[PDB]
Amino acid sequence: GSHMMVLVLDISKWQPTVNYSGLKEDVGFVVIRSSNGTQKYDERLEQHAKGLDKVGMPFGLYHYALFEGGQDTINEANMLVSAYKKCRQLGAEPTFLFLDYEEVKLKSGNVVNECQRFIDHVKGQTGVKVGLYAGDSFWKTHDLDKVKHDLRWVARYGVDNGKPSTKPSIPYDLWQYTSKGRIKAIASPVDMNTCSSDILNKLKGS
Repeated sequence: GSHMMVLVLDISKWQPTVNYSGLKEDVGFVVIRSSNGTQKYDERLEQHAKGLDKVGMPFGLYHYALFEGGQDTINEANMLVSAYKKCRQLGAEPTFLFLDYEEVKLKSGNVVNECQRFIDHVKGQTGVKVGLYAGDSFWKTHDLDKVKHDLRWVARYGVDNGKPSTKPSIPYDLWQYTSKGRIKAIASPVDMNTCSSDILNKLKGS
């Protein structure tokens, strides 16, 4: 344990410049955005993967879901798999993957079932653990407890002032506690997360 709270960041193209070495002191893990649906890979995916690999920061990937159901769900799962492969092509080694499911684009069907199809596909293709992210309220109102996956990543921001505020109303493994973090290494607001030491170990690949 520590007098300092465990700190995990998540970043995307919205953090176009990051002093990666400047994260090493306080940050235990970083999750980077892989892709938005089948529309695009995140524009900073490779930059961030290379930057984190450079300094030996353990990291993972999250996919922002936009799937329609059916084959599109699988095609989106393949975006995340492809992003994972792209990182490995650059020599980097992500240790955890995530489905970020916080809006619904399904033409028909059930959110739990389609999230499950996505997660099963990614796990089956890669052998890497795959967790699930959503805000507290969205998670409850879409029955996300019924999805089987490897890590509950739950957002609840409270006053959203860069420091921990209101906790999620449901159990969590990783808690995204603000979207307005301030750290010297990143000019832009950044999402900040915390978790137990056991969950940090899990993120890092056990």
